[PDB]
Amino acid sequence: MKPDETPMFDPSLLKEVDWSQNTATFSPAISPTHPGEGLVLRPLCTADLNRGFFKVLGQLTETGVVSPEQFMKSFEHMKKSGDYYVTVVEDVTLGQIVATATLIIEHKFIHSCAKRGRVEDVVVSDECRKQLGKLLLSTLTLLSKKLNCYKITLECLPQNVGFYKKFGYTVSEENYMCRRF
Amino acid sequence: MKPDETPMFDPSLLKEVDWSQNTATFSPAISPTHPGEGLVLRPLCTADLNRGFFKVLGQLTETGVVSPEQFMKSFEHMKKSGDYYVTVVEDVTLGQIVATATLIIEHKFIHSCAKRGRVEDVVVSDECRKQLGKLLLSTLTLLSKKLNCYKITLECLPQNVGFYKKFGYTVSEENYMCRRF
Repeated sequence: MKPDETPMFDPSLLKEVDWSQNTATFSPAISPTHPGEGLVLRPLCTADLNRGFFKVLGQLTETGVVSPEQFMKSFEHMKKSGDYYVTVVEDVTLGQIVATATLIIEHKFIHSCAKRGRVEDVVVSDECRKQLGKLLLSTLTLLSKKLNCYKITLECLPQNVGFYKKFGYTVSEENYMCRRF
Repeated sequence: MKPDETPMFDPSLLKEVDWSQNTATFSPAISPTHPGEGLVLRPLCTADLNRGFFKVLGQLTETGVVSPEQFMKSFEHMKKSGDYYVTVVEDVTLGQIVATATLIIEHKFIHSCAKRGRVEDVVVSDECRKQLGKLLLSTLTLLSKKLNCYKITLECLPQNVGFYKKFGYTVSEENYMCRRF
């Protein structure tokens, strides 16, 4: 039970995607396979722990004091389900995570027992203002349409609506309601 | 692999909840244990298939042609995860489902590896205009705060915002964006 290089899902699944079906604009043109010079687009592994993964998460929102056992426990149950796709971009020649986004598969009974996707926890490093945000969002979206998700949704503040539209997301009429404890 | 009376989760988990911590108004006063005359509040079992479960789902939104094997497959993987809580109200003296709502647990790395809840697929039968909607929403919400979810969210159209507020949900500033395929 110690951090290693085991991924959460089959890496080939990211290189397997129909990148011809990309909606976004890329200049210079990049891909899942070749995401940028120095860069690796892959699944999250437990070793990423050391490599700034929380440094990057900590930009988007609170990450408290995270123990190693709690992170591997969380990861293990995420790997176990097959429903989580935490997807990271590492700057290889630094040993540092520079971007993350999560795909989540919800299983449903409606629309003839369809699956649906949720995009969570999207953050690009302060450092890399390298086209990662586009790359992650277009990759994950396309993965969802291949894991036979009928739809995929996400929540985001107004300022970011425009960003998400380049992937063919649109504003729904439905409000988002929350309650903490 | 045939429909039976096995629940998706431990039924005691619904009767276990801190019903004193209820936010909603009930006249006459009902509970998870005693949900109404004739009624049972419990987990979804695969036998529910026969018992109008889709009749009720079909009110909220499309359910296409659903095979038995696809429903048990979906159910099985939902049971397997521990993260799904499809929760049903059956009118016992009819063999009929009259209400459903789903709790879903998302595992995260943020807020020190917290869990969060999602309320999905809320429908009360055309027949029972018996306090079920309140009962389900207050039960599930309370379950979430006990499965150590730091928060719980849902999406809903404007007309239903007021309904959700009696459970201590509130409008977030975040838009809801969708894309189908």
